[PDB]
Amino acid sequence: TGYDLSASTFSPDGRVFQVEYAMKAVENSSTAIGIRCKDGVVFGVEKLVLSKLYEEGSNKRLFNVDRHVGMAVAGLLADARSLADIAREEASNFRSNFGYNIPLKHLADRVAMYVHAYTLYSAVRPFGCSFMLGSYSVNDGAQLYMIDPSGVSYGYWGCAIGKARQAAKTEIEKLQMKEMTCRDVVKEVAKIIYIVHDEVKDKAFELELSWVGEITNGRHEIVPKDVREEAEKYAKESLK
Amino acid sequence: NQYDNDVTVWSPQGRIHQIEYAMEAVKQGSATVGLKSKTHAVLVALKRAQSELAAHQKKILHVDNHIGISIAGLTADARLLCNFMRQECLDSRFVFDRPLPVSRLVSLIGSKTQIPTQRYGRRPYGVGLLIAGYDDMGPHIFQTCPSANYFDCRAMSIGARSQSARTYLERHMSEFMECNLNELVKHGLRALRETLPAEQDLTTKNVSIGIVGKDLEFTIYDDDDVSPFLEGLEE
Amino acid sequence: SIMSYNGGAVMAMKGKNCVAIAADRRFGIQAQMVTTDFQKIFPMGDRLYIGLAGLATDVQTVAQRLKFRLNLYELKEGRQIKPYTLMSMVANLLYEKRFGPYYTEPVIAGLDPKTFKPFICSLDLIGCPMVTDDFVVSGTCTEQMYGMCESLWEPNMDPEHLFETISQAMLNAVDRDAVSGMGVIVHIIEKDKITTRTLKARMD
Amino acid sequence: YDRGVNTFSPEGRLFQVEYAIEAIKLGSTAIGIQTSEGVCLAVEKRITSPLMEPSSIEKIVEIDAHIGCAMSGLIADAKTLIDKARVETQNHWFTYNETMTVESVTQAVSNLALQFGEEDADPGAMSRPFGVALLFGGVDEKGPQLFHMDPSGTFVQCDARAIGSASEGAQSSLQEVYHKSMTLKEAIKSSLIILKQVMEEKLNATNIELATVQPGQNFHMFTKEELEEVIKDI
Amino acid sequence: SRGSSAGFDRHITIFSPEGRLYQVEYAFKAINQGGLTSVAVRGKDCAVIVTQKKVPDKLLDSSTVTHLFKITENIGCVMTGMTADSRSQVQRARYEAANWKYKYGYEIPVDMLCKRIADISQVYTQNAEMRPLGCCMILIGIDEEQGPQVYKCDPAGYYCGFKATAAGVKQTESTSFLEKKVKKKFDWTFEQTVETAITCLSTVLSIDFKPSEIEVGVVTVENPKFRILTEAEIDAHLVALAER
Amino acid sequence: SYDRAITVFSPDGHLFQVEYAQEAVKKGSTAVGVRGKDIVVLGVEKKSVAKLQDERTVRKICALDDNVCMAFAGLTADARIVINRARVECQSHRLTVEDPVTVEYITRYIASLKQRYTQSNGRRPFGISALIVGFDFDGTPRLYQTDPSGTYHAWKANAIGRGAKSVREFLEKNYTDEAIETDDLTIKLVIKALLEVVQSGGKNIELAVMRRDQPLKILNPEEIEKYVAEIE
Amino acid sequence: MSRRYDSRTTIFSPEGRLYQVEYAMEAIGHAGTCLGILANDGVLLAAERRNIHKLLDEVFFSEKIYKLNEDMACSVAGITSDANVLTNELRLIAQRYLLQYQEPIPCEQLVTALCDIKQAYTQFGGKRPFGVSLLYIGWDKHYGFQLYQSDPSGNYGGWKATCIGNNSAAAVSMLKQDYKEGEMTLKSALALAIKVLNKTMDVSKLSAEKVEIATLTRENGKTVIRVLKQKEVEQLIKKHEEEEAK
Amino acid sequence: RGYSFSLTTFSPSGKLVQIEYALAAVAGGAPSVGIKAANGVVLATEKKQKSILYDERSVHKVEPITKHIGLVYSGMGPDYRVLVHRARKLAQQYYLVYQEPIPTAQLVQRVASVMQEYTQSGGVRPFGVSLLICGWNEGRPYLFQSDPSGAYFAWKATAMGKNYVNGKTFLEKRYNEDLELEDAIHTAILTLKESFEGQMTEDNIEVGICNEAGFRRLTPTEVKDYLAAIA
Repeated sequence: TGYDLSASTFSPDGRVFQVEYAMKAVENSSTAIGIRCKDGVVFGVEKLVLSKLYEEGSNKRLFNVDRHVGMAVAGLLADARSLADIAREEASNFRSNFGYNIPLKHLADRVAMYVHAYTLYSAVRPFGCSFMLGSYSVNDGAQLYMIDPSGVSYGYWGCAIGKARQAAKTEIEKLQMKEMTCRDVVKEVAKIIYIVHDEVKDKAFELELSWVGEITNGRHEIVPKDVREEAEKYAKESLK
Repeated sequence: NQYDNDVTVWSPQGRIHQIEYAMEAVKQGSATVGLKSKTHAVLVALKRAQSELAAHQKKILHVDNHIGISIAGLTADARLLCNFMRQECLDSRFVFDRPLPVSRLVSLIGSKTQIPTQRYGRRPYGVGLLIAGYDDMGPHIFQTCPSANYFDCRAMSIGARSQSARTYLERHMSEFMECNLNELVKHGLRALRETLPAEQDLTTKNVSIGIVGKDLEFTIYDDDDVSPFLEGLEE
Repeated sequence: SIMSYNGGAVMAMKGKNCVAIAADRRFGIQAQMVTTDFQKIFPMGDRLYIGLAGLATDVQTVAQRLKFRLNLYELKEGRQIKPYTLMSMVANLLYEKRFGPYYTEPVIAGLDPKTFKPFICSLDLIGCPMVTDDFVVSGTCTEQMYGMCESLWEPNMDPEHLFETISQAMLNAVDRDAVSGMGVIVHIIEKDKITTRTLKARMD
Repeated sequence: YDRGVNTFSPEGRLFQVEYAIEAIKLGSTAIGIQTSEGVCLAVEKRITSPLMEPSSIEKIVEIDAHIGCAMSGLIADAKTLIDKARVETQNHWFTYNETMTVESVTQAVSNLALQFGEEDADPGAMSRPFGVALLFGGVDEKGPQLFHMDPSGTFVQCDARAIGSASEGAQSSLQEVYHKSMTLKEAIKSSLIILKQVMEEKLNATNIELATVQPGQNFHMFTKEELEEVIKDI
Repeated sequence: SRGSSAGFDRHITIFSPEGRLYQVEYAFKAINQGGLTSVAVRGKDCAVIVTQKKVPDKLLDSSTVTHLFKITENIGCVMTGMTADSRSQVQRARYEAANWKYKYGYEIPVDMLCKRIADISQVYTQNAEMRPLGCCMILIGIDEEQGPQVYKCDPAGYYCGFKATAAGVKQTESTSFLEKKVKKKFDWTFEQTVETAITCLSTVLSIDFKPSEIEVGVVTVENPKFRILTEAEIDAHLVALAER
Repeated sequence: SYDRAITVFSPDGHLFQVEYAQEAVKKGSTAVGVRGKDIVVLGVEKKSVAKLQDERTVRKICALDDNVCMAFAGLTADARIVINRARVECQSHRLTVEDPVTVEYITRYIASLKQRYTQSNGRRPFGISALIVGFDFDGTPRLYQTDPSGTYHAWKANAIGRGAKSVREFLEKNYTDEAIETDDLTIKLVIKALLEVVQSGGKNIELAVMRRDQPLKILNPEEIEKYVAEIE
Repeated sequence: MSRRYDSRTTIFSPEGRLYQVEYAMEAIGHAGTCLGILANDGVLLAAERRNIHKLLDEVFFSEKIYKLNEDMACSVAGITSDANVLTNELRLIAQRYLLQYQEPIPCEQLVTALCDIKQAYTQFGGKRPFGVSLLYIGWDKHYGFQLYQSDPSGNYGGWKATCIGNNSAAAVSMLKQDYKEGEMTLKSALALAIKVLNKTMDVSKLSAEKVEIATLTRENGKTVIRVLKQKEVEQLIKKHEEEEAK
Repeated sequence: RGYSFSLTTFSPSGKLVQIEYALAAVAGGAPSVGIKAANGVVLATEKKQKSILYDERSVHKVEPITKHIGLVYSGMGPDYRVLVHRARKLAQQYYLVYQEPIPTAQLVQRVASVMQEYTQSGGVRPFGVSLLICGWNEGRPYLFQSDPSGAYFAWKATAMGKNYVNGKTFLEKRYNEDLELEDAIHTAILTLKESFEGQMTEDNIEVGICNEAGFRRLTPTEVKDYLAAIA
């Protein structure tokens, strides 16, 4: 009764509700996953098509924060486009200040701090956007960090953000991704999503994937046509 | 009832009510449509009459030579965005001396309309937009919202009873690419009539259009220039 | 320099239980006199005075700020100001102006309100506090007033001898200064009373 | 009281703007009319007592030589716009060395209608929208023009309008009697015939005021001596 | 009064009829929501932190999940509380620790780092605009004068150095065991302290922790730099629990 | 700073703060005035006189300039402000325009202040209704009235404050052209006007007059008593 | 900004009277009773003391009677906290006047300068008003002796004899009967103020510790502000106590 | 930015509601007694912990503001660190301008004026701390009490915290003049024994004195010397 009206109030049990409510904004968002392998990091996203009128590629949820850093968002996309633009300001301030590629562990900190500064006050609202950041480097290796509305950052071998999580987080555990190669991972990522995706409420989507790793020489890219077609067909053949 | 009055207050369901109520402001005003071929991109806006004696509001505004918008929402509130868009398109020709990419111009609106949704004590802009433009990557039709989320669309319809106009655009989608100047406009004109009841028809007074294409700059046809396109279309 | 525009002279010499402060009466612009009624010595309250020299604008400008800050200090505190505390006030007043300094060299003289304790001091454009057990001078004629005060001053003097000493100190030092003159006003601060005398000096 | 100034109602309209238009209904009746040869403006003074001097109440102000005005609702709020409109007209004459058209004048005052707000503002920002509705008559190279403004900031071109205490009663009978090419002298009579019935106190020379503007003649307000001949032809 | 509320006292931070502050009371409950516990024991020459480390899912990377941070080379930290608020103060503690060395030109002492942190949590208490943070910091380290130092910072702004600490879900019960061993006053060495500290958690939780179920930060006079004991070094101390 | 909307609209369109401000005027000290030929008269009644008060410092009839005076009825704390703000504008006008201040020019500026404080963020509307009087160049008397809302009018005769309704009922009947012919009957009309608000009293009535280029003149209790002596 | 927590201190009431101003006057209504009397020579201020205990030091000054300027003083009835803010403002106002004009500030000019500060807090800013209503005494080169009483709303005025604080209504009714215009002298004024208080004191016997008198006279071109010591105060009481019977 | 509106407003009865409850916080704080007698002012606060693991040398209630001034508190603990950090600056800002140590009367005047600023300026609550400021200036001791309202007094002897009513009553019957600083420390600790329950060691009680020697906090070994009930 009034304790949940602002982010500046604790419940009598200690929970901050306005932060817990911003997390439910992600629970209703579409599912996106990410995975590490020996060679690099792979992304996947379920981008729902709300109408045929929308151009293919619109509402792209995979943002490029830096050349070597990818990003995948699940939540309200209005706030996401603000984060992706602010995450670029941190990567560019790093490039300006320290003059080299921003390490992913540090980029997932500054950003997770900015997400946190909006849970303290009563003059702002918490972000409703949960997002993960993968990257690869020859001197670092496959790195994947998830950030949530509260600003908590964890590393993962694989993760599921958005609506379906416990369903997708169980399907990733079965396969052993440590010794596998990225070219064989892409085929498994699409295999997981179609298994996770079930059509009851929503209708159709567009599978989006990303390369970062040894194949791309560190530059984060979307999966090229032939490989994306090569990977998507395998998940359809393995569907049954 | 307590969650309604503020923009920065979430709900138990993770829904911001004021941003939802700002979406209702788009449904409170005249419907507009637009679509693009491989070349041209044409906006068609229905100018609403307060009465038969009073004239019609202007629903289409110039932005840059290659870019134009159709405002549906609070009228004087859309002139805040239009003044912002005109300054961004002039700063692009003043600095880079090149026409501003339409995918960039819509991204600056996503940054401008995002701040009032974030901060307390401010309201989200209650204006939806269709930005028609032409650049090196081809014509574009972009929808925006009060929620600051902008799309990339082949054809859309916003405003009162826009769902019916959206349904029409889906069926003919495959033909939109090969249409010439005249036939393309006729697709949008057929969309407006679906939004309004049969007791009202399209006239030279209440319908304004704009056209941007490969070799043609964005231009607004007011009244007498609308008649040649109106003629030749059965209702 | 700039402090030589209006000229002026201020002197203070400490006695045993008493102090004496003196200044000339001349107000003029460079080579031209205007009036002989100008006042370079201002009351800070009972048994405490302050002299001011240098540019005549800042003499009246700095003084009006002290009576501004003094009356605030004396109303807040339940006691009168100590002459030592007043030195640090005028030092802080002039130092805040460090980059646009007032042109003046305050000269403070008075008695510690405790019992008998005399105090004097002088300052600079920047307001470096300088405490002396003998005398302080400021003005364009300062060079003159050093030699006069050196020979005449003694460690302990009764009020009668302060006046005779500071009178001949100013009168002779000013006669050799072109921009100062036109009579001298001498104040005497005792424990019992205060004696003010305006000397008859050469008009020139 | 629980609902900021910028809060949207569930119907998609700002409260304070929704309430501002409710304050126009309490104003004084003002009737503009457009004609190819000029614009006529008439408004009721609403004299509240015999001791009041009618000459001091001016509800029709001259924005510029080529542009008139009218006001209804709160008269206090009108002075902020009128003094702003006069500056913008002179700013244009000063910069571009030409008379600002009636179109650009409304875009100047209409931009200030939604400037109201609380947070992230200056000391010059307003806490409420204007409670005044203006009608700008004027003549430019495009001919005589008449516009309407409400607190929402929407300027609308119009052939004629009625605002103030009764808009409905006047707008009902005004659209009828206004036909096409009808000239000024005919419009003035039709303006008073509508206005005389919609008011309460009887029509007098000093009870109401009247204004007009022509393409070849500057904005002119009829004096009492000229109005006594006009009310004679009613 | 005894719990009576007047007006808005329970929403923002202002005095109630009984004089308390309910928002700060609830910040103490935000610590127990973390679902864990932590203990920092101060020996003679050493100060040891033993943290319960929960990795429920195998997909979770163990290397990136730690409650043991490094504020500065010689000062360790363990954050018990809201994970979001934890990394908020740590990033702020590192700024205050580096700003200390940019002004005062020497590495900040542990006692004065808890003071500048607890004084910032005082700002959030008075100002009604914002809430206090819900994390409880425990710093260890060794000052070249007073030796080993173990301090604790509550969200209220009240910091006090303890001989042996506890935090999280189990505290009062975890302290009840610490009252037993500290009163006996055993000779405390690097191996004697870690064996007792790990036993303290095992007595409360009835587990007998595995090597991967904890992480142990340690600092000694011989080893002033803050170090985290590897799984191999942890298991070397776990076999001692088979003994005494 | 503190920026928040105090004055706001209502479902009925009424401004509460502006209407409640006028409620402060609705209990004032009654102030009246009339216009003669060459003369103009102001008056006010004071019921608060215990004989312990100093009548000079409580005078509610002030002077903005040589050619203009004014009165007020309402909360006296707010009048000091408007008056001290109006007197600054009178002198800044003579600095901008070498001519003196027109009676109308200073009445606008008083109204433009009562406007800005209605729409400004985190302010309060004034609770005073000021009645301004003066002679414009060529020597024509002028009488104005302001409103807490910022609306200024003109009047031949007027009354403000408590009991202003009953006073107007006397003024409207007895104000004619055959009246206000002489300076005495113009003053005798004001004293008769205050008879409606007389408590069985009137030794407390204050008056002021202005004639041609002569400055404001306040009648003492003795001069007024001679005017009271003639009734029947 | 969270309006919910905003109490709206500057808004009018439905009857057009500011709440925080009326509630401030009830805070002043229970405060220490102060009064003043203007005589032919000199003006006095009699302040009652509501804090009395064996452990109180009485270190400073008259305790609720201040000194604004060399020529002026004031008493205080209201919140003791907020009075120290006003006094520090009045002492700046008189010294800014003296800075420009190099003459003592007249009583009319100083009072109306402070009431502008009491307006800014009641009109705008949202902050609470001042709970302090003041009495003023002093002399100036023009209108002579002056006695002014302000309030938390900034409404002041001249007075020959006034009272403020607890039982201020019952005291004024006594002054109106006894006070004679032009016939009062400082010797007859002191005897008057005691008779007024002794009836309005909640504690009888009128101890010299409770009521303390401060008088202001002008002598040798200098304003003399004296606080009567407890010796002379008790002497005036005993002279008044013998006049009740003998 | 923040809240610009004052959180303290006058009640219908005419009494500030915030401050009234701020005085209810100091009533339940740590018992604090102080005495102004003869040449010194003693301040004795009872520091009562919940455990033997609490290190005493880390936290001290009695704190010096400067060499000649000292300070204790009864009330909210953290709020006390805000005044001290403000009071230590005001003593320095004074010492920079006037080049002399700040007199207690002028410090309590400026500190209590800061405690008034939070009873007006918006978006802040008043402090929950009722100060006792001991000082020695011009050979005259100073014992003042500042409360959350900002209204400072001058006391010979006073008591705070739990049973402050029972504390002052014990002071009247004991306190007198010609009372040495020695007997003051004795009479101060005797008052806490009626307040505090249980054995009182050097860790339980924290005492400090202010005199011509300056303000110093007594070390636990010295406090143990007075726990013998001698001196």
